[PDB]
Amino acid sequence: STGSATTTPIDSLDDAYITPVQIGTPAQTLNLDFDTGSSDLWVFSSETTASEVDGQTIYTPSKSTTAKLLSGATWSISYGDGSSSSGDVYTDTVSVGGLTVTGQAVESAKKVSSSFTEDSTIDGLLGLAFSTLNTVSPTQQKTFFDNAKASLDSPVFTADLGYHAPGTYNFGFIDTTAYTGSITYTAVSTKQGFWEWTSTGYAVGSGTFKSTSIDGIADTGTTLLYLPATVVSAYWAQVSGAKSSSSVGGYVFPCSATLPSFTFGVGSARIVIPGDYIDFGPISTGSSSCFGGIQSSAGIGINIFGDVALKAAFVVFNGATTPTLGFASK
Ligand SMILES: NNC(=O)Cc1ccc(F)cc1
Repeated sequence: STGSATTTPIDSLDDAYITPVQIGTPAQTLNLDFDTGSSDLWVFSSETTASEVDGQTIYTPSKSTTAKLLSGATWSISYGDGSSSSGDVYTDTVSVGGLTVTGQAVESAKKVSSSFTEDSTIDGLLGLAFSTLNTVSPTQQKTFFDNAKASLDSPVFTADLGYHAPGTYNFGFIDTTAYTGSITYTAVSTKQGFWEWTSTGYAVGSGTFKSTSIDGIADTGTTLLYLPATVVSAYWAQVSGAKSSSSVGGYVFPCSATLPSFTFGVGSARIVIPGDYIDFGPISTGSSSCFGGIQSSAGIGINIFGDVALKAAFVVFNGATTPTLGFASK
């Protein structure tokens, strides 16, 4: 089997991407944030504290003939940005782009933090990291990909995110028309539960590539590219007027600037992030200072290849017995 679904930016900055997901019988379609940096599929629901729902589409398990309460099970998660949610657990039929999993754990939110309430476009998350990070207690549950894997034509999914445009998540096959050149594959460590890999270095603009190992995670659920302070300082030093602002919370630059590209290494291959991808617009409405899309990972504890990096590539998440990541230009 295979599946293919379009993913769509939630706003004009590509802050996140939403993908329609069918849950239950008859189908209830919710728009979920596919997150390769977590492993819970959770949704706004009929059980979510009413005051914490503001415009989201909710899952109503009592209207699904295939919903089943997982007795006594609970879940609770917090994310890198400090947001969080928690609740109880159902299993139900879940389809993504024509690909169906029966008995998928669908984690129903009782509580969500303010950032989720305030984002009316995101109805939940669908985690695609390794199932070892799943937060269901007392018994951890499998991700949609893990459940689907044995049925897939190939044990893979791909992320093809757009720049200010829709893109695609495919399950079970690699669309050889969706990228240019070849896909370069690179080793993955699953020891921390993430799609963790080592980039072979970077370049700023037209500068010479610096060979240096950069461990990080491929994370579709993170907006920006977070890299060591050394790397990030070298990038912004090439932008006139750029500076790190503690009050804003990162590097800012004059909105009138022409940003250089940023290249990261995948083995002997190179992915070039155009300068425009690194502009995240005015720091506040009407400001002539703009927020940068490459920021320091110092304090996070890990480097994160978020959407700014991933949208420059066609990315293969290979869930074979020994997982790997593939990157191609497009
Ligand atoms: N969905 N991604 C996140 O919540 C960001 C993140 C991941 C791992 C980590 F160790 C720190 C932050």
